Amino acid sequence: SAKTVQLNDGGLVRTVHLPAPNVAGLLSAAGVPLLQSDHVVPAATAPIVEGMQIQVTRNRIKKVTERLPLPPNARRVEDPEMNMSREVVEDPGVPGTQDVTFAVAEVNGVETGRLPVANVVVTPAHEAVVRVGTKPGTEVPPVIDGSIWDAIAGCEAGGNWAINTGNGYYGGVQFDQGTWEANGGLRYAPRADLATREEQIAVAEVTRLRQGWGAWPVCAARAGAR
Repeated sequence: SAKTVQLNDGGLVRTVHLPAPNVAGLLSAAGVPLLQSDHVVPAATAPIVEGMQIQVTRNRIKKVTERLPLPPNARRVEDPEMNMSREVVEDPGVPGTQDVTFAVAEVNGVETGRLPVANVVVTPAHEAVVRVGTKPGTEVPPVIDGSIWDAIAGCEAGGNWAINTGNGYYGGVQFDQGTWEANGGLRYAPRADLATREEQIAVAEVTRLRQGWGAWPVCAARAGAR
């Protein structure tokens, strides 16, 4: 029957008159029982003695629900008039609205971390239309090396793959027109510089495989390239 008990609960001091066999019991009776990762000093099974301090930390996870935007699903449509390296958002759709449940981590009633864990759609989004390039012959293989390709760019064009300074050479790896053409560039763009970095590297790797890195004499050196 120990009516002098002071309970620092997650910061909030409070005085308590309830009877119980141990501290957990005491917190149960004040209807603030120890849950989840809650801890306390003295121990949870400790006897109640008079004028006693009881310090509890609340460490919990909590379901919270929020009404957020629901992004539209992308419907793809083919455009064989445009390169496969290009994708365009032709109709962006209409965002809908969802109920996102987050697991929220809280200590002493203050949030410390969250993660989204589920979603029910309330108002459905209307589709978006994404128009993708399908021009035959415009496949682009994956870039292999790169820090090297980017260094020869770094070296030869200051990094600007769309470079048309005015001289004789074009693009990031400084193609001439003859060699850009001989080795297949024209499927991608009339000039090295009107094509994307990845398109350029594809057409360059054809030179590189014939001669190796030595078609960029200064710049394959400055890069550190065999």
